[PDB]
Amino acid sequence: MALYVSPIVSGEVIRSRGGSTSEFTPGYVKPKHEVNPQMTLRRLPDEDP
Amino acid sequence: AQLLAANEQKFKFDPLFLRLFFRESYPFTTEKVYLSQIPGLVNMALYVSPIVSGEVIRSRGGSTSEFTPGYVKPKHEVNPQMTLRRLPDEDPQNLADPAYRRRRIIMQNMRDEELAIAQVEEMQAVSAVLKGKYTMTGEAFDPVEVDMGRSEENNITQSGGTEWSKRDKSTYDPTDDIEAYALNASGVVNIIVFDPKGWALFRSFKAVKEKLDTRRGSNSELETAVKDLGKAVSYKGMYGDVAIVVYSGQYVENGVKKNFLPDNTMVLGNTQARGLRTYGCIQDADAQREGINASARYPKNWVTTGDPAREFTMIQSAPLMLLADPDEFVSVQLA
Amino acid sequence: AQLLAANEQKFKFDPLFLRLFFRESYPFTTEKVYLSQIPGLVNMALYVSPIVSGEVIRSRGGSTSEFTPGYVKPKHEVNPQMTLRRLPDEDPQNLADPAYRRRRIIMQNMRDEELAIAQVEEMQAVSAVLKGKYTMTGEAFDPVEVDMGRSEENNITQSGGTEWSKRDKSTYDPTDDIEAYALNASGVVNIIVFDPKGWALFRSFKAVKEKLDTRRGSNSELETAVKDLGKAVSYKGMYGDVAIVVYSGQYVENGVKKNFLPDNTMVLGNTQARGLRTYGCIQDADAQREGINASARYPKNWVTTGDPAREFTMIQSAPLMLLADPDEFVSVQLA
Amino acid sequence: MALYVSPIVSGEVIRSRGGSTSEFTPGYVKPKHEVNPQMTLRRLPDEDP
Amino acid sequence: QLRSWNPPSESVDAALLPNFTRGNARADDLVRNNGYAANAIQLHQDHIVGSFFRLSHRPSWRYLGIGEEEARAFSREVEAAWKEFAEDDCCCIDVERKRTFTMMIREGVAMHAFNGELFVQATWDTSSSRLFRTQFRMVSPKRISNPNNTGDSRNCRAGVQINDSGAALGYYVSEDGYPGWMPQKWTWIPRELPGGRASFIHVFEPVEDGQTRGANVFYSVMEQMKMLDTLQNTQLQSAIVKAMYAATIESELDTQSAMDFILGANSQEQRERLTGWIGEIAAYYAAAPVRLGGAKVPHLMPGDSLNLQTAQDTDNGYSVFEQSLLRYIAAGLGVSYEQLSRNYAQMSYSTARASANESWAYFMGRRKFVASRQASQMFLCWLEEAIVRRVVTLPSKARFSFQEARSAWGNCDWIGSGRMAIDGLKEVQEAVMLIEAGLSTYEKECAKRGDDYQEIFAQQVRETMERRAAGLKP
Amino acid sequence: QLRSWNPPSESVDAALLPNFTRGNARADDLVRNNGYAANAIQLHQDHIVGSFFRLSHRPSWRYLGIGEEEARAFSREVEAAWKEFAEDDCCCIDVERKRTFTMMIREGVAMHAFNGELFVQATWDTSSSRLFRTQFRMVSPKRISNPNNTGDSRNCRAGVQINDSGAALGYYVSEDGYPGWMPQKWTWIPRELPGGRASFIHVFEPVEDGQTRGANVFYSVMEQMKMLDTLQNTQLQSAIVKAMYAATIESELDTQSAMDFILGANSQEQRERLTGWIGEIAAYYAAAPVRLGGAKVPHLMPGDSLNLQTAQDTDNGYSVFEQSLLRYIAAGLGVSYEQLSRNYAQMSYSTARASANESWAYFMGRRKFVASRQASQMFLCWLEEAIVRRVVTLPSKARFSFQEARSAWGNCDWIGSGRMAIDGLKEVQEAVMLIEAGLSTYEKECAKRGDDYQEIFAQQVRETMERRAAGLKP
Repeated sequence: MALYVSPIVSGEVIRSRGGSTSEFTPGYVKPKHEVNPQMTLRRLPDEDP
Repeated sequence: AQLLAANEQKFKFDPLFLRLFFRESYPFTTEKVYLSQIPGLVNMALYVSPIVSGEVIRSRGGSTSEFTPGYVKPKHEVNPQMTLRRLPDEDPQNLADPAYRRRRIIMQNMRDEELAIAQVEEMQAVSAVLKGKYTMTGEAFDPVEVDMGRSEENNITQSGGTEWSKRDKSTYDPTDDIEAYALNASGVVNIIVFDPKGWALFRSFKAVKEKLDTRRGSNSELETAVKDLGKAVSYKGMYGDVAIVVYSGQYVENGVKKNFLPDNTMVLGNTQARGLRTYGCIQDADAQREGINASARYPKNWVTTGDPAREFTMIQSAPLMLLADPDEFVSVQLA
Repeated sequence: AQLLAANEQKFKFDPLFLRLFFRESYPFTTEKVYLSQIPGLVNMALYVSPIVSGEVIRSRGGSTSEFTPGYVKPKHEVNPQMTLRRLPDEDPQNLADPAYRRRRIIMQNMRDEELAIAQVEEMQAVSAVLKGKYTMTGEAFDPVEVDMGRSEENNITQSGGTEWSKRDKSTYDPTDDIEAYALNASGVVNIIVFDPKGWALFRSFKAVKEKLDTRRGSNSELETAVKDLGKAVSYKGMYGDVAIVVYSGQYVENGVKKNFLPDNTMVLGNTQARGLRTYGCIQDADAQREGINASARYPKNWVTTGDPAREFTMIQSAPLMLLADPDEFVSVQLA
Repeated sequence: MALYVSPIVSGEVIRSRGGSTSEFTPGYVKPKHEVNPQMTLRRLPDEDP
Repeated sequence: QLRSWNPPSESVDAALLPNFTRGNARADDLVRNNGYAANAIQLHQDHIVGSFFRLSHRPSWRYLGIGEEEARAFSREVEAAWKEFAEDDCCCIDVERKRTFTMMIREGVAMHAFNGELFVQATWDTSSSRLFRTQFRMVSPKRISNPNNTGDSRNCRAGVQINDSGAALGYYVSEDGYPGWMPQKWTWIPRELPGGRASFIHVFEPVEDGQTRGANVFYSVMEQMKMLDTLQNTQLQSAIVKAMYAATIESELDTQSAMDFILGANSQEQRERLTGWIGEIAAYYAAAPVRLGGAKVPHLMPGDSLNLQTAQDTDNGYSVFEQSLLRYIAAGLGVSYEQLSRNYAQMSYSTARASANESWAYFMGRRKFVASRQASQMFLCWLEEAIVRRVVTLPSKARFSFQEARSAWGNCDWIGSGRMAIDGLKEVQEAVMLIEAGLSTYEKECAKRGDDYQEIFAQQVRETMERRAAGLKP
Repeated sequence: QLRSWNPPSESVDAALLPNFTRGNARADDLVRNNGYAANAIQLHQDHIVGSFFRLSHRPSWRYLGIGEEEARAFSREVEAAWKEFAEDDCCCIDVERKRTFTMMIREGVAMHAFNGELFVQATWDTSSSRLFRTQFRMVSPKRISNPNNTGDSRNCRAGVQINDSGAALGYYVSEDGYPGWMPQKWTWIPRELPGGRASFIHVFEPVEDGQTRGANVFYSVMEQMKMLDTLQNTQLQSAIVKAMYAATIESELDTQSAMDFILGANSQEQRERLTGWIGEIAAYYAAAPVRLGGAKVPHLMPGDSLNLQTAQDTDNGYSVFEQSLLRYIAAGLGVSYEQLSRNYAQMSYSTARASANESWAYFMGRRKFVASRQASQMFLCWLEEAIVRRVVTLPSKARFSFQEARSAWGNCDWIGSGRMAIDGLKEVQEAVMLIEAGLSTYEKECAKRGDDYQEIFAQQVRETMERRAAGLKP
């Protein structure tokens, strides 16, 4: 993000400047739960149980 | 290739130099800067006798009127092969559109472009009001030194004689040096913006720390400017009479990053110093046949047919911003 | 970018070389010149017996048929940023029009272009009929010497033996040398065109000045040619039998100007010597797909989109003009 | 007015080659006179005074 | 292919006005290079106006209290005056002095078809050859841009100065560009005078609210452009490659390892083998004369030939592609191709008369939609001038003044092309049924027939009396 | 392909309103890029309104106790007043001052077709050129959003403020966006005044209860978009690859083990063999001129060629695919393609008249469904204004006041397009049967014929008397 070109023509093509290290493992997290209708739940105060 | 009108930013956030000291824009229909052409300061005293009136007054013929503006025209590609900056969850289905990806990527590309020209312009500004000399230079281009004419008393050094580092860290007051350097500044100084370690050894003196007011005591719109650009300008507070600021802006060059500011430097001057933004010709056939030969900036989106059969965003400008009075600021290298 | 047909000059004013000695144009669909392909002089004597007829006669196989034509393709810009050549007061409102300014500026540009190729062609002509050698040369190009075959008796020198400067300025008559150099010219000489100081020391002899006829005595169309090109060909007059002319044409090179002609030189020959204007291929996709691969010249007006996003006038040619008979002219350096 | 380009592609854009000094003051001369019809004028010989 | 033509996603007015110049320019390109636009405008002319465009003045006699007989006589006077004023033989009714009323309507309808708008201006001619000093000069659509080609603004929008509510106040007419080197200067032109006078007749069809310009053509014709290009090029390639033939020479030779060893030895130091073989093959072709036909076989020494193996060889399908797409865009653009280029393929009787009657009614639609505006505007201006000059006499019992009830007084209808003929039997059985049941009036009978009841009755009187006098049979 | 277009599984209103902007925007895209929408709206116009839309006032004389003759004379007065007020030639009946009643109905029906809703507003014009100070300005559907583009709320739902029961109280009109840089501000607009005055005429067809918006187009037209794209691209590929040809050069050479050993030796240290072979082949192609046609064979030294073996070569089937799908969506969207792009393929007599009569009755359906609302609303507003101004006189024996029985007094019907013509013989045998058996009344006869019985009788009187006077045969 600095260089310009002379007032006659323009220069080369600028890319994504090739990060040296480009390989790490994302934390693929996939948990789960049950929602089995056997519990009494969080009852917000008196909204029609 | 999208139209010229697709150049909407509303993002003008230059670090208090081109917006506060250097408001004085002069885009030209001619290549160079002609300081004789700019009126600048007008011959502004004489009247005539109460019988008739005198001669015709002109722009008072600037002695040097020939420097090369920095005609900067970079470009980039906006090739719809990237995943882009995804602002949090505003319907990535439009990013899946090549139309929306291409338009907001030309947005991103061009904004990078004007902030690039802005940062190179800020390097020009820091060279200008730190030594009065600017290096109009580049490969395949002769280096022209553009000098406003900064005087020797505007370049006097703190290390000469006794250094603040080589002083009492408790009892010595650098205010004496403050007016010593401010007197030969052709005006009043109301900002004492330092580079970081410069302000560090400035405040190392106790007298500084019990003389400065940490309170707001909002003096002017400089607090508003700091709130706007909370990035690299830091309003330390009041030193009583004068405002204390620190600039720690950084430019990220070809392979590395480093601060704009040198190790320990200072410029003493006013917040209303006159700054010229002379602008040269814009070498673009579009610009000439639609009359944008005399303007600030020029964007375009455009397709190449043939060998580099692609599509690009092109930004063109030609600034040669300088300071009207180089003697307005005293430039001091610190201990 | 304007069409091909916008190439109207009606200005053919070459200095009596490419129009009078070198009329023999041969534009080809092939790169080089193939002198074997040109019939040139035809085998032109033999008949056959009054019973049957003989074999088939061909183009008599020129020994050397491979030289590189000077493919010259320059260009210029016609950017509507200039004030142009304003012929006196023909309504500058049309100059204010970008359309009229652009069309008559492409007129001016292209005319500069063909007069450029004409002047380089005249340098080729003067090299050709002054030494029989031509330097097909240029940077990033090998120097090919194209030789017609000028003989040694066509290169005999006046300074050899007795010089005209080293002679009696009053009684000596250089006419004796005139026929001495004319006899080995394979024909009659009817123009004695000199370079200026060459004619000066020629006429320094009295016998010359009371032998020459200053009168018109209009012999041929050479007076008409001089009236046309009153610039650099000067019809001194009659020397009696032969016409006396002086050429003082000048080429204006990259930084300076100087005469086409060397210090003191002469070529003795006819006005009807055979001059070939072989022309090579024209390397322009437009020229090939419309069949202008075999022609004299090719103009075009055309827009570049992209980095040099502009518009230009391009002129392309490929002359390799030579002389059929190098022995036709005796080339003499004078005293 | 010399350089050409290789027989593959063409080169950059050529400009007006930036004269080093481009700032002098033209002699803006604006004189005047009177043509007050009080004189006898230049009388070309006897064209009907 | 969507690259060279790009639709934005927005309201149609803001999706067209930014690309107005490019779309209109390529529309000019196709209407100039292509015959379809000429045929379409010609048929629109001959269906809408046809031979002539006839005025019929019907002041609202019932509402204004005017007697019907006085209205009819006043209409007779105004019709005689209008026909004699329109029939000027010197083309003098225009400021350009080269178009009569017919070509007024012609250019107006053509430009309102192409750009969707037409621009008429009521100017005061000074040529005294006629009683009426008002001419009507038509104004180009290129003229309407913002003052000095500036982009759209708050209220100055593509050349029209409007309010926040959109009311079209006036226009910025750029100066003409013919010859191609006049500069443009923008001049103020109000849409209409406050007193109801129609100065700048700006008739356009707005597809939505706030729209300022009409409809295009090219923005639905690029596909004919590129289909004609592709069919053209594919027929050229098919024609040129049905019998392209490679004429090379191969030989047996080719002793695998021996040939490779010979080539390698030649590459290293034994090029004399290659030179000798080339000499032998040159002598071969110069002692054989290897010639195929009328032409020489191109010189190929052994061991090299072209492999002109082809691509797939199924039928191109372009036949049913092109029929389907011509079909498609034909009753897209609106006028059917079985006459825009006239096919007679498998077309039948119900085919013919159903297609003809629907298309003709639809042209009646377009006529009544985009002709009556210009007709009424021009008639109003001319009638105002006539009232100024006291050519025709207004009714004495005028319930409202002329200036107040220009719409009521200047109420008029117009007749386009002449009597439709398609089948004969159709029109004649319709005519007999209408004339026996009385289901047709003077006005709609004359609309159907392109005639006038008054003149048909007067000429029938003349017919009967001349037959009686000369001895014929009435 | 279901990725770029996604239906939720829910009631239609809550399945459309969240994606209202995207569906409507792509609808704009297709109606702008595609001719089918233009043809469909044009035919809907010419079938529903056609030439004009005629008012007929029938106050409930029997129920109100009004005499039929007084009702008919009062209707004559109101019809004369309404026709003279509607025929304004200066386009002055709109606040935009550029649309007459015809284009009121035009834009209203077009927008109620596209978005399913139309928005009229009865405003008080101050222009005194007419007796009636009421104009009707049409309001864009983009204007109706919640105040400041907020999402749907409890009772403020997509711009309409309703109760729990759904009753539409009022609307939040966002400010216009033309030019493309005005901000939007939301203004309150009630649906109707308490006294029954029709201020904001909001006419839309709700498919279910509680629905606030009408029907779309694009949500059934994406498939034409992508079929036209795929047929377009497949025709392009077919055309470009019917005769694509590879022009390479092979040779015998290729001594298996020897060639491999030479290549390996070149890779290791003996590249001079490859350089020598390349030089020999370059000399080969420069001494042969290896040229096929008008063009040079692209330079291929021996041993490398393209393998342009193809995919399957069965017929594309696109023919019957496209006929089946055009069929399909044609009497999907409703108007048949054998005229939306006009095929004449194997179409017969019963074909023609059955299709024509069913389609015309169905357009009569749409007309009576989506035109009479606007007609009655505008007529009610105009009649209220007329009663305010005492232009027409209400019956003295009014059983109910005007304000109480606006529906009873302002009872009206309207006539759309003109006299249908399809066969001739059909209409004429129908006419003769009706006129002989008396099975047709004044009202339905005039509905069938697009005329008026009073005027046909008066003009038949004029016909007979002029024939008697001039000598013709009545």
